Amino acid sequence: IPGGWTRQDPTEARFLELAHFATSSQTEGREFYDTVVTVKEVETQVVAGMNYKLTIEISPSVCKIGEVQYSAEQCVPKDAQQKSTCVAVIYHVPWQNQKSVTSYRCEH
Ligand SMILES: [Cl-]
Repeated sequence: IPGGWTRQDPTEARFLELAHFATSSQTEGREFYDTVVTVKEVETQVVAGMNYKLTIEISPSVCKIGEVQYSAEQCVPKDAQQKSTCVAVIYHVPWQNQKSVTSYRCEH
């Protein structure tokens, strides 16, 4: 098993699922949840578990934080033309059912 990053097909559903998980989770200093517009790039790394590195475009959603629960389906972009590019790293330990956001960094 190599230690490096392996580039994936970014259009896979599981990666969109993970992108929403990471984005829905960024709630500091906002009135609204941000949401995912697009998954541009994906890289995985085998550690004691799996690292997912997602390059995504995000946009503010219609869902107000603390007013509703986040869902991909409900929380569409206010305006999907207003995009920001971020890199999210998710650490997954499948046998403990744990996902954490290692880092979430927006170029903008
Ligand atoms: Cl690394």
